[PDB]
Amino acid sequence: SLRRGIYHIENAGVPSAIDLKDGSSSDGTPIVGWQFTPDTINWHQLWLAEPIPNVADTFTLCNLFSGTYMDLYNGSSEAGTAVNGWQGTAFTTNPHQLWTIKKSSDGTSYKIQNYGSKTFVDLVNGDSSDGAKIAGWTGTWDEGNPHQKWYFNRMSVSSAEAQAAIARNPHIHGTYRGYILDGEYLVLPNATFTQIWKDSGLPGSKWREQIYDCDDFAIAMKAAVGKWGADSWKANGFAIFCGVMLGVNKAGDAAAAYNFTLTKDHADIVFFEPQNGGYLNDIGYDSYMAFY
Amino acid sequence: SLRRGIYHIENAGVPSAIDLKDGSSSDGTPIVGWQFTPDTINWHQLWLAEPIPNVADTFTLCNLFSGTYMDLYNGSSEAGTAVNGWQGTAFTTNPHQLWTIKKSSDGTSYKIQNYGSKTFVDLVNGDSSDGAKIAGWTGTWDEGNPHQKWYFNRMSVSSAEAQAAIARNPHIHGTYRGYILDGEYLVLPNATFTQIWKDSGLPGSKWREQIYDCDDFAIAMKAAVGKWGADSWKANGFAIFCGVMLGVNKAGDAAAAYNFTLTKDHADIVFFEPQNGGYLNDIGYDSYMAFY
Amino acid sequence: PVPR
Amino acid sequence: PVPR
Ligand SMILES: C[C@@H]1O[C@@H](O[C@@H]2[C@@H](O[C@H]3O[C@H](CO)[C@H](O)[C@H](O)[C@H]3O)[C@@H](O)[C@@H](CO)O[C@@H]2O)[C@@H](O)[C@H](O)[C@@H]1O
Ligand SMILES: C[C@@H]1O[C@@H](O[C@@H]2[C@@H](O[C@H]3O[C@H](CO)[C@H](O)[C@H](O)[C@H]3O)[C@@H](O)[C@@H](CO)O[C@@H]2O)[C@@H](O)[C@H](O)[C@@H]1O
Ligand SMILES: C[C@@H]1O[C@@H](O[C@@H]2[C@@H](O[C@H]3O[C@H](CO)[C@H](O)[C@H](O)[C@H]3O)[C@@H](O)[C@@H](CO)O[C@H]2O)[C@@H](O)[C@H](O)[C@@H]1O
Ligand SMILES: C[C@@H]1O[C@@H](O[C@@H]2[C@@H](O[C@H]3O[C@H](CO)[C@H](O)[C@H](O)[C@H]3O)[C@@H](O)[C@@H](CO)O[C@H]2O)[C@@H](O)[C@H](O)[C@@H]1O
Ligand SMILES: OC[C@H]1O[C@H](O[C@@H]2[C@@H](O)[C@@H](O)O[C@H](CO)[C@@H]2O)[C@H](O)[C@@H](O)[C@H]1O
Ligand SMILES: OC[C@H]1O[C@H](O[C@@H]2[C@@H](O)[C@@H](O)O[C@H](CO)[C@@H]2O)[C@H](O)[C@@H](O)[C@H]1O
Ligand SMILES: [Ca+2]
Ligand SMILES: [Ca+2]
Ligand SMILES: [Ca+2]
Ligand SMILES: [Ca+2]
Ligand SMILES: [Cl-]
Ligand SMILES: [Cl-]
Ligand code: NA
Ligand code: NA
Ligand code: NA
Ligand code: NA
Repeated sequence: SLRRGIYHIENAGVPSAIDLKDGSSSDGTPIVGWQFTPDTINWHQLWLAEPIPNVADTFTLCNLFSGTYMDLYNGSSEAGTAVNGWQGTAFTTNPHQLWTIKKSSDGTSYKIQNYGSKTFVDLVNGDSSDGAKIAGWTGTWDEGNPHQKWYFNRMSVSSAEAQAAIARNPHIHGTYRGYILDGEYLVLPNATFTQIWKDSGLPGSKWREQIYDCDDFAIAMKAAVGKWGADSWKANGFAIFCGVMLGVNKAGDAAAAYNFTLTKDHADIVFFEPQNGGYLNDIGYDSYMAFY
Repeated sequence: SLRRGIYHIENAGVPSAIDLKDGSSSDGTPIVGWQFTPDTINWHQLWLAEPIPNVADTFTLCNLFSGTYMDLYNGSSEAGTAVNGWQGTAFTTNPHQLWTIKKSSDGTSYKIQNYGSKTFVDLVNGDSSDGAKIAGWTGTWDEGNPHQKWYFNRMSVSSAEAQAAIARNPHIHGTYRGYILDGEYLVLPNATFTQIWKDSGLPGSKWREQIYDCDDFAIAMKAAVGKWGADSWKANGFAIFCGVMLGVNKAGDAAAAYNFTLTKDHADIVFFEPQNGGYLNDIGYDSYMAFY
Repeated sequence: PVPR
Repeated sequence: PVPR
């Protein structure tokens, strides 16, 4: 089954992602195919998939930027029916906004069926153009037609996935304790993490004994990413991935605070030194505490 | 012995505190007697006492606001010698900036002797006027003269004192773990804590599931107090007291994040709800984790 | 639980 | 120790 999470949804036939045109929150804003840049935040192209309780493999798809939902215009089963952003809620019973998402015959891509109409999300004519129509179209679950096949590129981790990434790290102290704060996290490219740091004012902060030392830099970076999350996205039900760790050196006679993020593959953590903005696989400390 | 810490130093004879005039960092800025408001931050009247290793009961006194040190002008033993703020360092060997501080004959107030001159800090003529001269003056350790007697009103806690205040609280979960980040903390009046909250932008922040929920408010309040500390004070070697706690309700089925501060007497904690700015003796959660 |  |  598709898991709850944030997805970048990429056509199987051509390199176009499902894009809410101009990120607009207006009802009836067209959802279109659009090119994308890997290892960036594709601002109009991220979708929060919320499973519907007691409806198998069925989800709402909320655009992270607009907070509006993928909507099949008037629930029509006609081929060519507009797919648009529309106001809604994460657990609506409105079938226009409910989507059954299951693996295609290829077994890696998915098809996206409207729960009401039983028609499929279709990049019309397989057009790779920026702004190409996406429509509800006649189809079947088993056919090869790449107009209706979609790679769900997972951009979020669950708290359980973050927990696993930390646990396989070789710089974790024996006494380590982790404190989880949220459920589902958008993983930032290091380019975006770095931009939040650059914009935070930390690069221009002086290290000062106790009054503005490593713990202040690390907590300030975590607050800066929290603020960025709320300010950047209108959807609810997810957090931005940014951890704080406390660590102790090998000699057990010095401690430090720092941040951490996750690799592109979501399998490992990477340490972030918030005084200088460096990324490190080894920061010179074993983590005894983390909150994220 | 006087312990390392931040003090408000109040004359025993008249309600004048030791004040660095206008908070000025200029060398030779006069230190004067000045009236004060209890349960406020008295901005020019806070002194960081740093013990000198291997010199008994001897300290530098750094003004928290200016970062400059109490200095006996040219180390003169003449009665009437100016006491001024002067550039220095926490562990100087300059005797002009070294002060032996021991209990007076009354046993609650202290006298302040210059280590070089062996003369005493003296509110000249016991004058209660705002801007009254403070001078080095002839004296003895045992005499009653209130011109030379000073109450050291302790405005900071050690991490060990904070740890004790948390431990005597009745809302601590059995699984509680605390993570200490600094050594010595300025305790804020609730009026100042509240002002930092009002100025943080949190009062005008909306609660949003995961993306800006209780953990975001609590970490944002802690960052706001950290920033305020560094921006407000030029001295180093202390932190501002502002904790974050995670707690679980009695039923064990809901958790929350919040802040905490300390009572005026430094003996107990008080919970701070960063969404609404309320102070509470019972926030409805037992703390399982704290960092401060 | 997880702080909400 | 204490994070410095
Ligand atoms: C190239 C083309 O691919 C297929 O046609 C698609 C359409 O396929 C879908 O709709 C048709 C009816 O119009 C039929 O129901 C098919 O099972 C279904 O997948 C559709 O994707 C549109 C819009 O993008 O484009 C093409 O017309 C295939 O059926 C055709 O024979 C032809 O090979
Ligand atoms: C009221 C007054 O109090 C005392 O005199 C103080 C001064 O006391 C200090 O200096 C004198 C010498 O001038 C002497 O060494 C004394 O032991 C010492 O405490 C001093 O505090 C000044 C400046 O504020 O004010 C008064 O002159 C006492 O000796 C006097 O007899 C008289 O009672
Ligand atoms: C917010 C905005 O994002 C970018 O423009 C979006 C655009 O972004 C996609 O397409 C561009 C090329 O047009 C790149 O491939 C990006 O990597 C994609 O993410 C689309 O989403 C369209 C239609 O919705 O809206 C534009 O605003 C970027 O080019 C802008 O500078 C700006 O950062
Ligand atoms: C920063 C400044 O603080 C206050 O003025 C200080 C003054 O503060 C003391 O005296 C005033 C009365 O003059 C009150 O009793 C305060 O409670 C004291 O803290 C002195 O420190 C003088 C001389 O150094 O400097 C003034 O700036 C306040 O009155 C100002 O509004 C302002 O907040
Ligand atoms: O128009 C406001 C509503 O938007 C969504 O429902 C509508 C639906 O009632 C119908 O008009 O068709 C449109 C276009 O397909 C939408 O799906 C919300 O689900 C409603 O609660 C309401 O806000
Ligand atoms: O003047 C700069 C210096 O300030 C302090 O020492 C002086 C001392 O050398 C003498 O000039 O007397 C004055 C007034 O009493 C000061 O105590 C610092 O301790 C020096 O390191 C230097 O910065
Ligand atoms: Ca949370
Ligand atoms: Ca600190
Ligand atoms: Ca520290
Ligand atoms: Ca959160
Ligand atoms: Cl087929
Ligand atoms: Cl006497
Ligand atoms: Na439209
Ligand atoms: Na379901
Ligand atoms: Na002077
Ligand atoms: Na000493």
